[PDB]
Amino acid sequence: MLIEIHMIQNHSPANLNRDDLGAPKTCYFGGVLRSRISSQCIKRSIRTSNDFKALLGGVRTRRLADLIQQEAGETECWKKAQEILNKCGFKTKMLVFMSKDKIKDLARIVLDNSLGLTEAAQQVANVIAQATLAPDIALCGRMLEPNDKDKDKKVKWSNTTVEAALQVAHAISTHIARPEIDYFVAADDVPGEDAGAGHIGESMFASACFYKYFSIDWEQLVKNLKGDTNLAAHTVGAFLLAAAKTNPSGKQNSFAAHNYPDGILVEFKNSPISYANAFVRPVSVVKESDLVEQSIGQLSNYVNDIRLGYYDEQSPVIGFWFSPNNRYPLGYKHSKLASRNIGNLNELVGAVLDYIGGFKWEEVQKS
Amino acid sequence: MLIEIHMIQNHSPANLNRDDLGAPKTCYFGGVLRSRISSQCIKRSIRTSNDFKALAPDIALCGRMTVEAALQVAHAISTHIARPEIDYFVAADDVHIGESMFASACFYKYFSIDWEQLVKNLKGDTNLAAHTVGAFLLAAAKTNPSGKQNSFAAHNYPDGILVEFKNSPISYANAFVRPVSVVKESDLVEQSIGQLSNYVNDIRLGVIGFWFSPNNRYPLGYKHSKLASRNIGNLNELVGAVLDYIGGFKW
Amino acid sequence: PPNTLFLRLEGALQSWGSNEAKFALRRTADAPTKSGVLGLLCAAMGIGRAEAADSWLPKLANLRMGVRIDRPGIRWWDFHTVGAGQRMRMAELKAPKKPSMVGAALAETLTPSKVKTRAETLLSRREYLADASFLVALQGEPELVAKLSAALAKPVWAIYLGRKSCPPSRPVCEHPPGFYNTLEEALSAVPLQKRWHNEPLPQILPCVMDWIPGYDGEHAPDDAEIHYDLPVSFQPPRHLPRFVIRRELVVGEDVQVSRETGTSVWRPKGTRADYNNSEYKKVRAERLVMDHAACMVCKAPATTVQHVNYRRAGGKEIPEDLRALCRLCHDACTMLEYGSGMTTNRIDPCDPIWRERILAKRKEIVEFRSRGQRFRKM
Amino acid sequence: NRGTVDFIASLENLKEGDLGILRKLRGARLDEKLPGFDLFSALWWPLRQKNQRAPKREVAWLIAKLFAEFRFEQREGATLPILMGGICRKLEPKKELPRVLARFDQLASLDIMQMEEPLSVIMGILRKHQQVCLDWVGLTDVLSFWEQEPVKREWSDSFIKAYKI
RNA sequence: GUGAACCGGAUUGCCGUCAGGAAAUUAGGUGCGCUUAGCAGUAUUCCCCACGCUGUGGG
Ligand SMILES: [Mg+2]
Repeated sequence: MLIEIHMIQNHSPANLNRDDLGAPKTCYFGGVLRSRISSQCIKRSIRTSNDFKALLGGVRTRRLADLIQQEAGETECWKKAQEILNKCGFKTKMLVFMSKDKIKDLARIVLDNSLGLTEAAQQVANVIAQATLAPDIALCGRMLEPNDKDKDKKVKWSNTTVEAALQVAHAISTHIARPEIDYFVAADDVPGEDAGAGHIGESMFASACFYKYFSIDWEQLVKNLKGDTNLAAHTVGAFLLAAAKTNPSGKQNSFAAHNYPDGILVEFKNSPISYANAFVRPVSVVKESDLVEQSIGQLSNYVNDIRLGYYDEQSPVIGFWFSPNNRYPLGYKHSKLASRNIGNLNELVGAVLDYIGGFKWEEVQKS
Repeated sequence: MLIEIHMIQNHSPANLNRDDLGAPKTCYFGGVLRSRISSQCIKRSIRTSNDFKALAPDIALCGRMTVEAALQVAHAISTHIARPEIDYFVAADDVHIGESMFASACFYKYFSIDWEQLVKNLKGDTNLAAHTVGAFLLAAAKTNPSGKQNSFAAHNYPDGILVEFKNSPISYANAFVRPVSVVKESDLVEQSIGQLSNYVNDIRLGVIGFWFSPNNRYPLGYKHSKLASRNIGNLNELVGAVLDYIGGFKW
Repeated sequence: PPNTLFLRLEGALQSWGSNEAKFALRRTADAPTKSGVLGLLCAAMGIGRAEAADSWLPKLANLRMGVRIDRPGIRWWDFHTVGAGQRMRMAELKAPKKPSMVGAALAETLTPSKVKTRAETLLSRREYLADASFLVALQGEPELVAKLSAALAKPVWAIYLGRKSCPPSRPVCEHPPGFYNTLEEALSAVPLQKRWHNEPLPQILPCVMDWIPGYDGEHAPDDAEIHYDLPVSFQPPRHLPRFVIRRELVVGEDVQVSRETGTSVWRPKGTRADYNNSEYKKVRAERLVMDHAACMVCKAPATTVQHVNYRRAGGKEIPEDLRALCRLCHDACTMLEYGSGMTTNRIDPCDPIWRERILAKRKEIVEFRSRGQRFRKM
Repeated sequence: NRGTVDFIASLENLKEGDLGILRKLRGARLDEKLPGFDLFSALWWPLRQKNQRAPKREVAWLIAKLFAEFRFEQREGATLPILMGGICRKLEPKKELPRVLARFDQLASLDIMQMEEPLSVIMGILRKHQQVCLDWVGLTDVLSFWEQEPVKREWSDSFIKAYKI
């Protein structure tokens, strides 16, 4: 089975993702240009959030020898750590994505042994490949490739590939993109000779309402975390809580984009169905409504049409809907698209966890 | 008798099929460049998937090593000018700038099924041939390539199917010689389906066809023309209509 | 009776392989070869692959081949992968010691487990031609052409364009056969068709023709070429060289240009019904008769008419989209629609949900309007 | 096209008070204020009765606002992407040219309801650079079909060709 | 049933930290909307039915 989240959020003028030149990221959907926030930015912000802080047991880095030397008080294990890294096949050094404690303890106890370089390199490769008990590894996956150009021909590598269990698409505006440019000049505190004109810089920004899309596979999440079951549900609840309550950390010091969404639809499938095509037609603001209500109304229309379209009785689907204080109804006219209108995030987490299985949020806060 | 399936679908920003340099696959049509998804992608996309596995089936339909497979899949083609873009991504160290690229387009597809070869490969079985045809219909209506889907979660669902029982195989790709320009009073999908309408309204002036649209969203033809025989509101109902036109057949 | 038939080939992509592909690099030719059309016609009639070599291939190989180039293609390449995630079949078998038992005697002892599998990835790049048009005109016996045309009217098997993924987008059976003495006059007889009104047209249209042997003798000309596309067997393939010449035909003197004969762009319907047409005034008068000249909201006499929806404009006007209201109600519902963007369905004075808004707007109009500005039109 | 020409002529037939009343209604719709609605109706609705291809209510209202604000003289051959392009040469290629170019190319992302302030500042830089002539009819005819690619395709093309001279 | 038939280029990635467009400007100088008009002391009041050679009843 699958767990699916739909999400409608409106943002203040900001720059939550920029390219090399210094402008907001943009896309072309349905023949017109729209603002964009990259998916990987969202996964990074969720991974480094404060509602996910219990759940980082791993590292994605190339400074493994800093971590090995940090697993020491006084013993000089810097040159030998880098050395065994270079005979390992990580030669710029390759980015390695594995758990913290496993590499820390095992590199501390293996690098400090007086054994051969080949055997200790084989053991380091084995413990790097075997340290696949980490939550970000299960959510986001892992691929590592030993560079055979400079690799010793004695030892052999093992299976290391990790299949991920989270699929998030890029954040796409519900309407046309309207880019803007801001001109700044710096000043001098003390008067003096001063400039001729004053070199004008340029800061690009825009504002938009975003439709975000989330998908969670429970079976692969269970299979990646071995025989554990409670950790899967706790990860699902923690990810929902974080993604509901985390923003990208862009230029937030001068563009405070701390808004929170006005509508969350949650769903359960066996097959992934994305509802991004509700906004192929651009949304034109009319005098009556606002951008948010028309966006969720068009989303409701597409949801209603798909629910009355591709629909099999042998596998029926259900879902709950959430809004703050229940101000924005999905079924604006007559349809009851969701059965369990919920006015709070905590009760939504409890309902999702109960639908997964016999789990309570206070129960699984121990793994 | 040949059963021909006409297929219009929109797709979110992603990259399902790429070449050796990584670029989104692209053909040339109508004086400009067209976004392209390979037919040998839809094969091994629908094929060996879990939803489709529902005399031996999946051998008479699609072959393997004089099998004479009775299903033919064509190259999907966009209905507008290809508009590729390149994304800039950086890597962290949590204690250099690359480039990835993507494309977004609405594709027209085309499916053809030989009934006589399917019956001949079934050793005289007929309910199994129609069963495999229905199975391929439900597979093809709900299958995407497994490309860069973890990062670009492209899981869109179709917006119109027209099925034909014509005497000889003929596609409607020549309806998209002129690239589709988006006007304010419409969108991409509506104008694409209208361009499909003003090519089936012709030919007969210058056969039958069953049509389906989900909850009748974008009705075929912008008048009360009988360009399609029947307009239906379910995928199962359209499949049952196809089986019914083949003969007395229950789903 | 007609002596030569006509076939039309067109698709989004096509490929016709040459002799220069004995490995994973498949290159294509500029024109559809003889072997391709022979194979398609064998498919259309429904002859077996083992039967084509027995009194069926040379019978049609005696015909004369003629191709005309309406518009040539752009050379395109597609990257192909074979066997991703699977194990392929390899050709080696163990040495069976004595060389006396080989071939079919050895194949009787073959088992499915005797074969061995290798997991790898076979990469290939295949060339396709984009946006190309061709006409195939084959000159043969009138009975044979009649049989060929009847066969291609309804093909037994499905047909493709060189490779199984290249679909037909124009009918192959579009052109009826005719009687002509030479292949040149036959290729010049079938006209040239345009798709839309403004596009480049080739002033020269190349043609490919078989080299006539003439009288007894008559060695081949210096400008003729060789082509290895005369099929003798198809399983396993056997191919035979042939002589090919090239001729050209200038447009505008022996091939005409046909009109567009259709519409390319789709476009939405006509809004903006005309208010000076006679049908509009007749329908407006009849609707003013029906309502007994009373407003629909406030019941004062009726002077104007509002349009409930704009499904039909100008030519057709059923008097169910029109309601009779007076001046204040017309102006109120007009100002209710300045920035609504509802296009088709407009405001219904019968529906009670608009009444409280409309009356407040009318109160505003009575409160604010200056009559003397409406008169003395500046 | 006929009907436009009489609309621009009736716009030029206006007097001080009418230009001021359309000036005070800048940045607003029409349905809020009743004298503006009545003046626009008396100036526009007979043309829509007689001619079918008379300008839409929104585009006519917007063009009336811009004419009341700027009051340019009507003359054929003084269209906007020519004067833009004849003006752009007199600026520094390093700094001011991208600044003017960005404000000019921002129009391809805005709607007719949202195209009052960029047009206001563009005619502002005209009035700053001492121009008195402008083709209003061409601007109305391109705004009425502003949502088509060839119209803005010939927009900046007239620009490029005037700028390259 | 065609140099054809069988045929996924696939797995990995935060653009994140730095900035006052600022100093100064009267839109002032002149103009009559002016000469005209009973809702009543009449001589046919647009249509229909009924009764006599004007009186009831309905639009
Ligand atoms: Mg009224």
